[PDB]
Amino acid sequence: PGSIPLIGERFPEMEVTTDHGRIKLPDHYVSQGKWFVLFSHPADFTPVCTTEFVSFARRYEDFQRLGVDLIGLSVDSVEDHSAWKEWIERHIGVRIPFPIIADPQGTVARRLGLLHAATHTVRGVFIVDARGVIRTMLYYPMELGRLVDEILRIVKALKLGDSLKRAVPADWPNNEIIGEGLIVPPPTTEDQARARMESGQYRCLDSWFCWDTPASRDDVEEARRYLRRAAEKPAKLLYE
Amino acid sequence: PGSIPLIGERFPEMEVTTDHGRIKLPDHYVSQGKWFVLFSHPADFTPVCTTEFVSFARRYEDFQRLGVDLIGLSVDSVEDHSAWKEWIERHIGVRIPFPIIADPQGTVARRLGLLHAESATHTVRGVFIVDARGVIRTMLYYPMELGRLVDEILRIVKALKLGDSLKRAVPADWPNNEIIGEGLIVPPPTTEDQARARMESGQYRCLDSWFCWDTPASRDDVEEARRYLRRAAEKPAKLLYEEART
Repeated sequence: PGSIPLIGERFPEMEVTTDHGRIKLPDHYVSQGKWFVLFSHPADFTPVCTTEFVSFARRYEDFQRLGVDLIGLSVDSVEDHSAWKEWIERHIGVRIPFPIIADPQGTVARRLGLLHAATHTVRGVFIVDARGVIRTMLYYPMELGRLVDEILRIVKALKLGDSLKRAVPADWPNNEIIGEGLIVPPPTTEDQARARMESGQYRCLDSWFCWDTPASRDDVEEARRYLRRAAEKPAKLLYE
Repeated sequence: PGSIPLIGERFPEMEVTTDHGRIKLPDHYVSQGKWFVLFSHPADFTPVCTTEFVSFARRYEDFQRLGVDLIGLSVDSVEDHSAWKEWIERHIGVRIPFPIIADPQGTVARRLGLLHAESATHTVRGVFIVDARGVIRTMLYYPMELGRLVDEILRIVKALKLGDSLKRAVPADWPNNEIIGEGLIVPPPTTEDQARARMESGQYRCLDSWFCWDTPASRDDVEEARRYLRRAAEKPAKLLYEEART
């Protein structure tokens, strides 16, 4: 078994080497008011991780638009990183624009509790907000490439719940009960739950299930763009 | 921080009370050569969790077809569980077939490292994916306020099943990957002659010694996977809010 940071806790304060330079976390991003997704890997020159980088690369401006920086992590040198970035541009055509924390020894992997033993593990994703608090954590195994578009869905939807003070429901914007409807936090008191029904200002299925549709059309369609893209069988392969 | 199990550990041997009775973990599901997915929940009669149950239900056949059982967990009584299921049958119109582990106080949940509190049970939102040798293969910790994408869980188990069955790894976004589309990856070589021999066979399409692949997944396999994602993607025709004054 093993220890890790927890959702809702503030990202582990740390100073790190990336192949764009030394920076601090979560500070580098908090200062700028940007969110970041942090995503980890066992070693460079791994094919699954290669496809993941290429997939993150393609959706780079997508993340920028949201107010969301990317940062990878593997337990090799910065030199290993650079050579691998070169290999991908040269052999695949795609330039990787995001930084990559370099963590030989696995000190950062260990610090963050991706390492506990074998490196071997370590396909973790952290989504940190701009108060620098952890919001979501995915652990996909090494043998299973991530679905990068769902990552986009999760940040978009978190941002949107934060801004409007709404919870968000299974599969949103295509939820089968309420569609692109967001959910109103349940009422902690009984005089709140009561006056929430007789108000008639939300659409309720009971005191504790009320929702509206305050998300604009462009937040909704962006979110669906993300999924359709995931669903789409791709036009041209990049191998040929 | 908190302690949790690890990908590639055995699921903790334990016995849980559910609304379907006592069931034993992971043995019960290992006993039938069955994968299982376990998803946790802070309390009964909560909105997001309700929409995840419904979602999960509506996909039960997809799961049953894959060889994958479902089991939920929330910190409330078997009374509430069952009462919450009646509510969803009476108000949404959907019968939740699967069991829900009863765990008020929340010991079963602490035992899994799904809460690290205190009293405040806001945190209890994980999904374990456990295979048929009873071993954890994947774990997702969404937050309370953000419902999951169930078609993505379907994708994972599909991908994992195929990987093991074909001895392949699975690319980013599979079956709709940018570089290799539906292709699956050949486990990178360990030694020097392994790298040379493989190029001197052309049995795989290959960018460099450590990036070879083939397309071994049968159309069937690939089409159902794609169907998971389309379903995800499509704006729904009928909403169950409306098809429910009936």
